[PDB]
Amino acid sequence: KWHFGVRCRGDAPEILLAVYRALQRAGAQFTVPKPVNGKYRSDMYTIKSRWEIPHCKREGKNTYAYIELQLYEVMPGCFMLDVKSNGYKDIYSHDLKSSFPFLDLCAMLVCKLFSA
Amino acid sequence: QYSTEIPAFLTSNTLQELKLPKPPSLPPHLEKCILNSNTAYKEDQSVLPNPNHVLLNHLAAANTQLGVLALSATTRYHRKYVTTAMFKNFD
Amino acid sequence: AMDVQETQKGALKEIQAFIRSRTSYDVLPTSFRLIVFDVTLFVKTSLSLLTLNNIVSAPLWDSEANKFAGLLTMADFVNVIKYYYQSSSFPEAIAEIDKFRLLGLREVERKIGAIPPETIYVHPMHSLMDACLAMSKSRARRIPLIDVDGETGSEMIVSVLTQYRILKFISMNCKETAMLRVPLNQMTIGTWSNLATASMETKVYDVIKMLAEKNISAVPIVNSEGTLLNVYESVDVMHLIQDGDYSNLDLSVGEALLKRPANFDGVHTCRATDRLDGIFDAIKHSRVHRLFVVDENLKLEGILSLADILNYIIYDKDNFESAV
Ligand SMILES: Nc1ncnc2c1ncn2[C@@H]1O[C@H](COP(=O)(O)OP(=O)(O)O)[C@@H](O)[C@H]1O
Ligand SMILES: Nc1ncnc2c1ncn2[C@@H]1O[C@H](COP(=O)(O)OP(=O)(O)O)[C@@H](O)[C@H]1O
Repeated sequence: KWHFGVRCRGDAPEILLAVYRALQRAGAQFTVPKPVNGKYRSDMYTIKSRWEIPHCKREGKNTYAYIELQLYEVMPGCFMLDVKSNGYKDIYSHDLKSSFPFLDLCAMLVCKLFSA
Repeated sequence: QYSTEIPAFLTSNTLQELKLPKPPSLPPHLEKCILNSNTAYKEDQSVLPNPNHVLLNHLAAANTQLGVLALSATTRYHRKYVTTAMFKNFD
Repeated sequence: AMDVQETQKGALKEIQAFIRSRTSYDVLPTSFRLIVFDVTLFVKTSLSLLTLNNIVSAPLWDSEANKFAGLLTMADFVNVIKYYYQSSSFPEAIAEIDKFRLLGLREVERKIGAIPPETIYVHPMHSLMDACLAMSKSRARRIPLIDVDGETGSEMIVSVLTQYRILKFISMNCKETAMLRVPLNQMTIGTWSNLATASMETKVYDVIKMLAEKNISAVPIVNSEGTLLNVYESVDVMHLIQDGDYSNLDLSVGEALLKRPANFDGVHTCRATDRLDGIFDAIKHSRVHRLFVVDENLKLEGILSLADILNYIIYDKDNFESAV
């Protein structure tokens, strides 16, 4: 029953679109493809996002969460959208890796992918 | 370099179209999730095997039939591993 | 130092020293699962999730703040039921529970007196002694290990430590358990009078009132002659209410004990002449939650509980039930 990421079906860039819009609805910010003169490079399905962490926003602390997404073709027509955590960093100083708020954010994202 | 706006070309739209690249195929290690392992209720049902330090912090998901979201990630706490499994509403 | 009760005396000394020198971290397996619920989950859902995952408890997450939001245990249910039975002139009022989200169950409890005001837990890198003192200061039978990620201020629920898993840890790690050779009836340990007991004829809600009133986790069932037959645990209450049938509470104990899945840690017994050395061994290899002390003919004499044992080693020589 447990599996990495979330399943997707249909058209590869159709799914890329939905993920992008879903980020936009969460208020995450994201990298974007850049072609090779032409000409879109397969790494377009590698998205680095940055998320303002709400409970820190509530204090008014500028602490961010870094989340990388990656699409993989699984069968033809089936995809895993893989989500991984690059950690959290506040704009200040001065060494735990909690799954939170990373898991609370994947929760948000998944709500956006579905309410679409 | 971050950004707030939807790339334009993903609205052209959108069949036609570039005939753009595929994403890479699924690598063999995301085929298996250690949560599917309960060798351990003999007798401590919380024990998992050691994870694989590539897959620390990758979200995994699961069907509940209960109308909530099942999420989890694995992380190192000092020198031990905690896979947390979150059950959460949608609203 | 060189005879029973002087050898035990010294043996206990090493065991507490062992306890202080370890951390809660140390008790944990090197790779394990932790299940966590959102505080806003509905009560029915959370009950379905305990059973389905085969657990009796779960730490709650308050996800908007990123803060630990309490510990969910069968005690929460036992306390609300007691309250309704003692206060409501309306037997079907208990059904109301199902509408609550865990957060609103916890408010009812808060309002009702059933919960401490601030919120018991320890750092996993502090001493294991810290965990015991707390679990015995409040009579909680499990405790969250909570750390804080200083990059976010968010809390990190590392694990929940039970009394059972502390004792198992001690059983597997301390050679000196084998030197506790003093029979129970010589030491001062366990309860030996005023036992809350019940029979098959007894009604479940009466058993639940006993559990809440004496802050006990279980109640022995005896026959007319007082031979030990079985037990009714606060975890047993979970199996009656799991389908929303809050009228299963009017069942006799016997009827309700038939609805029990095999699964069941069993009932453990010792004679009064038994010593702690054998019990740590029972613990080493099996899931004991308590020992009923009985005679030749299985007649109940008293109860030796996990708190009882922990308390005996860690210390130098009507209302409400705690986290279960
Ligand atoms: N919230 C939880 N998440 C994951 N596993 C749990 C949880 N609660 C209990 N368990 C597991 O269930 C099994 C039974 O434990 P439990 O009945 O809770 O107490 P004990 O530690 O006395 O066995 C143990 O293997 C324990 O690790
Ligand atoms: N049926 C009972 N009657 C009287 N005292 C009890 C009973 N069961 C346990 N106790 C005592 O009350 C305290 C509660 O211990 P606890 O760990 O809750 O018991 P258990 O978990 O075995 O039900 C302990 O001192 C224990 O010895």
